[PDB]
Amino acid sequence: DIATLSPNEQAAIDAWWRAANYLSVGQIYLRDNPLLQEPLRPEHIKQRLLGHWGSDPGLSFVYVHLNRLIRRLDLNLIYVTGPGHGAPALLANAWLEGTYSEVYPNCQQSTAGLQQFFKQFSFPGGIGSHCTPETPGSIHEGGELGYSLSHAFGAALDNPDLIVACVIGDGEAETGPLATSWHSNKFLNPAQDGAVLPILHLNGYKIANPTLLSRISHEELRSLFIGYGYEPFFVEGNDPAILHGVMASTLATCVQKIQAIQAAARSGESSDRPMWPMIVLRTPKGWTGPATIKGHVVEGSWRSHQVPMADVLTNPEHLQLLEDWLRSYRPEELFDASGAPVAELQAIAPIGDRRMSANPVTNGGLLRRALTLPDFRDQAVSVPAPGKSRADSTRPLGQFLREVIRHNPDNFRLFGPDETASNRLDAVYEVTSKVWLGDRIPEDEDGGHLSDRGRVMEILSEHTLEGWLEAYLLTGRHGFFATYEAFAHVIDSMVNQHAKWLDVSKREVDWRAPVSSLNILLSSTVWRQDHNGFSHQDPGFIDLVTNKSARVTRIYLPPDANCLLSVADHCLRSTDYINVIVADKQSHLQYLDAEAAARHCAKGIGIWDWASNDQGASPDVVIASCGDVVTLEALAATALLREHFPDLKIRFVNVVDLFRLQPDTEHPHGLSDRDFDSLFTVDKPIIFNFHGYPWLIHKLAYRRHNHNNLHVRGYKEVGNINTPLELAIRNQVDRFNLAIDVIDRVPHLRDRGAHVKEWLKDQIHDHIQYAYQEGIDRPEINQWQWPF
Amino acid sequence: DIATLSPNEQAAIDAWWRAANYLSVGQIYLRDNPLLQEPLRPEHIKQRLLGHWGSDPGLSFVYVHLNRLIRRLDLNLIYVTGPGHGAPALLANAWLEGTYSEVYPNCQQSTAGLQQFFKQFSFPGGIGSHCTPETPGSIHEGGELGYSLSHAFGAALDNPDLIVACVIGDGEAETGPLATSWHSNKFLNPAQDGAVLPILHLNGYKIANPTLLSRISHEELRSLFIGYGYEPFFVEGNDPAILHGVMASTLATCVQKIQAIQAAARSGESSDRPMWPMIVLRTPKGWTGPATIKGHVVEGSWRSHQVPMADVLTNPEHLQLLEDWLRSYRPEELFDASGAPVAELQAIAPIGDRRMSANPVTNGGLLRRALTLPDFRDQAVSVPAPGKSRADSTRPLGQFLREVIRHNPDNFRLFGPDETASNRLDAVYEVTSKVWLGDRIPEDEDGGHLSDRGRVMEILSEHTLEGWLEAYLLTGRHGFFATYEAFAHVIDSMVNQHAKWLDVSKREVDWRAPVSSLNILLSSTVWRQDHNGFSHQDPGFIDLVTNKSARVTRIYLPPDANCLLSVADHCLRSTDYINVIVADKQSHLQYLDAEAAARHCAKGIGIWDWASNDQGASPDVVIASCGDVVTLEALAATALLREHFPDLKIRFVNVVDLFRLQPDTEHPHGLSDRDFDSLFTVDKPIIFNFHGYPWLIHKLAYRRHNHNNLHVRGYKEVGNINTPLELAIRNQVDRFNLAIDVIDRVPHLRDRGAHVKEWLKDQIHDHIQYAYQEGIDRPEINQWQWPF
Ligand SMILES: Nc1ncnc2c1ncn2[C@@H]1O[C@H](COP(=O)(O)OP(=O)(O)NP(=O)(O)O)[C@@H](O)[C@H]1O
Ligand SMILES: Nc1ncnc2c1ncn2[C@@H]1O[C@H](COP(=O)(O)OP(=O)(O)NP(=O)(O)O)[C@@H](O)[C@H]1O
Ligand SMILES: Cc1ncc(C[n+]2csc(CCOP(=O)(O)OP(=O)(O)O)c2C)c(N)n1
Ligand SMILES: Cc1ncc(C[n+]2csc(CCOP(=O)(O)OP(=O)(O)O)c2C)c(N)n1
Ligand SMILES: [Mg+2]
Ligand SMILES: [Mg+2]
Repeated sequence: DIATLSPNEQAAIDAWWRAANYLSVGQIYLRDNPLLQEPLRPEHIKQRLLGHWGSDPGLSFVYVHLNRLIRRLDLNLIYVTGPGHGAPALLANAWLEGTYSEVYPNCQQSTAGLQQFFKQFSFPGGIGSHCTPETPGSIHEGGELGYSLSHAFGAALDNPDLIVACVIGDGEAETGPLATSWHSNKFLNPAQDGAVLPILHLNGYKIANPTLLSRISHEELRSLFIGYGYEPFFVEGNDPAILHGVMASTLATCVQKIQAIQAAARSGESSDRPMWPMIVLRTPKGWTGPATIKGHVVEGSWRSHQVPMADVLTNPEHLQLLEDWLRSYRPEELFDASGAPVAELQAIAPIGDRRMSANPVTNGGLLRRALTLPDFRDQAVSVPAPGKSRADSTRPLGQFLREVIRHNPDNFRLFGPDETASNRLDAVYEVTSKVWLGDRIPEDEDGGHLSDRGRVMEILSEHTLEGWLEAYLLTGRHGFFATYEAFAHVIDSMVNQHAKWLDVSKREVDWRAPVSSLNILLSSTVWRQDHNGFSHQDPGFIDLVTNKSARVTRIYLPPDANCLLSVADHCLRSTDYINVIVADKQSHLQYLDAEAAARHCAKGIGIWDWASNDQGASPDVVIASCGDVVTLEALAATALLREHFPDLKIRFVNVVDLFRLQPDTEHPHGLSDRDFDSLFTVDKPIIFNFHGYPWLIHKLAYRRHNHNNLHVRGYKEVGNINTPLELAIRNQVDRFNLAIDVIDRVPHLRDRGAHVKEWLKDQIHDHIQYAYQEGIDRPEINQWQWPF
Repeated sequence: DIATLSPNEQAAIDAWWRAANYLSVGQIYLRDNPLLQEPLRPEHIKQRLLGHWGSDPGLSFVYVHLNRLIRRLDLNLIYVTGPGHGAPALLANAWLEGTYSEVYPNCQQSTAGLQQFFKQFSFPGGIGSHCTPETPGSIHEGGELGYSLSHAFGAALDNPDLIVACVIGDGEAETGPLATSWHSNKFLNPAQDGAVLPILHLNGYKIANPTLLSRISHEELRSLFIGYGYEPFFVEGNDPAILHGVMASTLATCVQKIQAIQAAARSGESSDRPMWPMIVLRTPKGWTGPATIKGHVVEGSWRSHQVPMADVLTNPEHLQLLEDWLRSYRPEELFDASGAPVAELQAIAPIGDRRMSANPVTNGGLLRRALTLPDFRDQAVSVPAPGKSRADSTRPLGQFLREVIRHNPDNFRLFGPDETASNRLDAVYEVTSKVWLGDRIPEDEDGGHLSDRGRVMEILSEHTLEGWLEAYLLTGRHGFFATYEAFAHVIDSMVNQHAKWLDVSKREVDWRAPVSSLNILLSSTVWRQDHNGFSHQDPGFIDLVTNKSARVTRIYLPPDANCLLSVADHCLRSTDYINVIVADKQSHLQYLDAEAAARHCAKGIGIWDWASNDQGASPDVVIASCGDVVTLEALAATALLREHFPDLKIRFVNVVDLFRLQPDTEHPHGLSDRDFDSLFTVDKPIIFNFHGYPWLIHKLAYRRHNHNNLHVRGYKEVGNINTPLELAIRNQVDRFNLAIDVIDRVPHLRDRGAHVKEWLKDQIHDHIQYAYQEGIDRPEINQWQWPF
């Protein structure tokens, strides 16, 4: 009798829904007099209304019916809200369950608690209008639309007993990222992962337009979700007396199908991909709000999206409508004299960690277990002599990540947009494979690396991969994201959203435990351009990330393979950060052995003694590099200057942790003035070679005592199909251009360096001509090794 | 008999396809000996192979069959290529048609022309590996995937006789932007617009993984495209002798259905949304290439994506396979002794502007007609006294765009993500409406503003709107894009792609005519936060645009409504630029009348005489602003300083064209040192108030003679739910913080300004406290007017 809804049971469910709707309206409008004991006066009304109403009745309607199944079936549910502007609905249900009073004791169940609960919403010094980290039971705010469903599937990974109910706005379903994320059911393994129950809140409008999903035919809407791989169930209507029974029947059927799917998969019976149930809920927008305002239809219209009436403070006619709207929920029957919800409502609230707002999954940092990291020195390459041996930079990292996967079989995942093979991380395929629940063919057995239980997620949507990983981290797990630097601008908005979530959680919300870091590896750079990737690719993603402070993000540019291992090992232990690691995958010179790499990465920035020439003396010039390809040209420029100017003293500095250039006043992570002046002197020229836009170095280190001697050479522009040396010449980061820059900058080389400067320009001409004749660089350039 | 393919006609079509495939392989591999007259030696082979092979046979297969219908039905087709890495297929077919020889006379039809044609591809000093602007008949490079389909619909707008054939790679179909762009058929009016014939190139793989669209069941794939609103036709096979007739039949059926749809709609017989035909083409990847390499399957596998053999240069065995691969196309039967294609191939080539590569639509700048712009002074607000009257800033712009739409009924469109009403541009609804082909209800007659022939495009996907507009401009039309600044990070990648296209077209490609500018209006700013928009919204899009230099991008921050009209009028006449206009929509003070606004916008930056105090004297301080909200605080700070320091002389400077801060050496648009020193003195402090990150002003004007006196205040962090004055206080751009900044910077106020500085701090405390207890600012702040 789980499907059938008792008339006695329906009354309590309906009463809860009215109470949830009443509190939603109170949060938007009222700042005083929560229960209308006295007549509603304009001094009780908020000024500058900012909350949204249209989506709230639908969100609360789903919430109360999900609570019914939790009590009856002991389900482990969480609630992911697509329309984040419907935050007051989520807070209202959290308050009714008692979760909000536990987390925030100032908002008690009493009347005085309701004064604070209403006053705080969308108010200065209170809380926001979206599902911010302050919201209990929230892993995602719907401020930026299109990422809700990918977050739902990210939370369901490796959570076999968890069912994630994702409510999706119909306008949000028009966005790019959301349309693709429907296909995430081809990467969800029913045997080992949880289930996502997507609910399409098809209220027909978004802000001022009808939504295209609502205005297509019912047959097209059904065919669309069959094509996405779902089994759609439609709950449509406008009468709550009818929709309560329909919604209860539909949700019960969906949960039974979900549990039947998981039971079949976990017995080794139906290992093929199933058709997951989904619900299309078609209800009026502003369902229980005012019917008409100023003669225009408001309920079931786009006019109820923000507020049915925004001028209640000015004219008494709309103030009376607001009071009539509030009294239509009959609050006298819902709250007792003390202000607490009546015992009828208390009986149907779930208990403990079953409440969808006290669920520990939504505060995943509490469930987080540190990774069992193997010693990365086992994968370290052998560097007997710095700058003389060649090795693939990312191949040791793949072997290291292979051992992380082996030792963390359910805690760690690797995310990549069909570039794991391209990024030369194939070593992870020796222990695991790529998850694939779609159809398989015998041709995939050769080198496909596909299985239903792979630890590597592979889909071409950068939005979907980022959504999966962000929710995977926020639910207490660990991950690693590997992609090309060219396609990093695609996830600019998603990274900004996650950076805001981490920053608010760490500073403003005390009860949210720290989660694992978002580790992004940009495995192919803009200097060693390969077959894939557009021509004018730029390192603009580094600049965008740096806009956020060192408080929440870090940039690492390891110069070789052993430094990449140390950086990856350190970042797999950090918690509240967005770690961006830039490392090219081409065969490169190796500089530091395992022990030197660990020391160098711990310092973030240091002097390379083997490449330096100024031991026990003041250097004539400081040559600094940041980036593997950039570092090679700086070293080659150093070797050229040592051969032609034997008396020239050069100090070589390598920067790995880019944010250490900022002064320690701006952030504790940065170098102090004494430390900065010890590395880069107080008066000598600094020739800084940078992998990225040169202006960024200036932005970070303008408050230094020697900023007037900081010369930065970096990315400017990319012409089509430059050879690696030709591209460096165009941007003037080449060995020859750097040597020319040193000759210009060093005061005592401005006359004696003229003949060398002319010879360097001849070399630039010769190599450019050879690149046009052959399409490749000379063997001497490709096989260059550090002399001395 | 158009559907049936003659055996004689099939032979020529097959011969053309082999010739196209032969030239694709030659472009990837050969740099000499185009027709194998002598044995293939390793010196004929390119070094650093960069072209892609897997997608080429499918692209050429579609191309030759489209040419058949052009010759038979006289269709006006263009070819939009999703897999841009399959560029050598497009160039090969352009060469066979003779288009490439006309555009590039160095690559003639002869054997000598083939030496240059093969040598240039993916070569330094040649052409790129994607469909760059150098490619004839290309409006879109498939470097960044996901935008091909939205570009196809943008080209079809207002082009009733045009059919756009868009080939979509199955890997590309997994991306976010492409998944939602299928719904563009709900905005494409059959009576007035063209038709898009999407062809899904379902070769089963993308780079190293099977595509999810290929591995779902046929019933799911069919249901997916029915749900998208299409009528899918499946062309599946691997034998070309059989697939040639199937493809010819399917394309003929699709075109007849398209013309039947347009004929029914243009007679007023049925104005309902039709089911547009689409084609699913399932062919092996690397279709005619080597079957197996090193014992692994290559044809019909992901291993053929880049190159079946990447080692032909080293070992002779692979070199022999390459020659056997080339001879499998039988080039002795396809090219004449002189190297021209045989007369059999010449017969089936289209003639003139029907060739899909000589189609003038793809070089839309040739078809561009300048807009009939009305005089914007008719919409100008009345400003009898600067800084005293108030008006909505964007409403005059809406009335101006209303008249632009009226005078350009088929040449101009407005694009917005359901924010036209929010951005207060409702005036455009007085002449036109929003295009909507979905189901309509009588409730839409009140304020829906929906019709099948609206000039305003309204979908919630920012990716789709940007794709529509970019192709609309590249085909020679005009448009205006209005959105929120908060959601501008969504289109970062798309704007980067369009910036590359404009920059290469203007500089490197001589035959491409200039197209209209991409005019982006960010109608809601981060300083006036409203109901919509997430908590932590930042002006980072301005920074990303400025990475592209002044050659291709311009940033305008008009201070009031009349300046917005002048900026919008000027930008509707510019051609090869990305114009970003930042203008808040809230009710603001008005400063310049119609004539003064036109003069100020022409200069880009100037001294406001009415707000200045230093006439005939050296100013003590220069107060500069850039942005409407920022300008208000700068003026209020100026008024405060005038009241408390009657002897203080203040020069007020307003910046509208942001790039004029750059020196004229960097770009001719920038101010010279003489002009910059006349506005901002050579030795006085400059208090610069900026709408955006302060570091950007430093980046633009670091090399100025008075940069040591430039003190910039801008956006730092928006926090959550701050009142407008409170948000300015947090970022220290408020009137009180600016006045404090002036007191510190001016040398003779450092002692006499101490008591005023304490009073200013007391005001900051008072307004913050009032904002916490009321949620709104004081009426004195809200109703502030310029005194004097
Ligand atoms: N003080 C500064 N503030 C902001 N950006 C700067 C500054 N100095 C240089 N830049 C930017 O960084 C790049 C390189 O400048 P810089 O690091 O000074 O090298 P440089 O060789 O000294 N060139 P210049 O300073 O013009 O003689 C340029 O493209 C500038 O846009
Ligand atoms: N070369 C530069 N000089 C000054 N500021 C810079 C430079 N490059 C970037 N900036 C940025 O500009 C912002 C604004 O600083 P600024 O305009 O100098 O104001 P200010 O009052 O002078 N503060 P300060 O310069 O540190 O004493 C800083 O926070 C930096 O992030
Ligand atoms: C990409 C994007 N564009 C625009 C917005 C602005 N916005 C916020 S809420 C909203 C309405 C869409 O709501 P819908 O998904 O229809 O939800 P419902 O009202 O049915 O809950 C819009 C356009 C946004 N958040 N994200
Ligand atoms: C968003 C994005 N991610 C990654 C890439 C890298 N890339 C370039 S070509 C390509 C293959 C796409 O496969 P598909 O569209 O099926 O092409 P086809 O099989 O026809 O070659 C990929 C992933 C890209 N261009 N865009
Ligand atoms: Mg909606
Ligand atoms: Mg493919």
